[PDB]
Amino acid sequence: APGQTGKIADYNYKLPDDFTGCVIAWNSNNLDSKVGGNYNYRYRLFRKS
Amino acid sequence: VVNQNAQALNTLVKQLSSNFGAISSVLNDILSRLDKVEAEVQIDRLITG
Repeated sequence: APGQTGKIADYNYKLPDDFTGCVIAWNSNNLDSKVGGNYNYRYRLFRKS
Repeated sequence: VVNQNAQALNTLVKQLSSNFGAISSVLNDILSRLDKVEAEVQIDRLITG
């Protein structure tokens, strides 16, 4: 969401403070959860800024 | 005339220490304590006043 912060907003994907658009999401547990953990998906944990 | 000119400028300077409903009259107190989305609400109060 525009103006938000946290390790996704800060280091992975930032919406501009006056975003025009729509955000759409759905639980994908059947497609994307795997029995031992799905390591195909990762996120940036650290940045310089 | 001299006294009216001086009082009008003294009043104009002393309005800089008014909040007009912002959290502070000082822009650094806003910009150092609120995020880029929330600071603008308090800056817009100071601008308007």
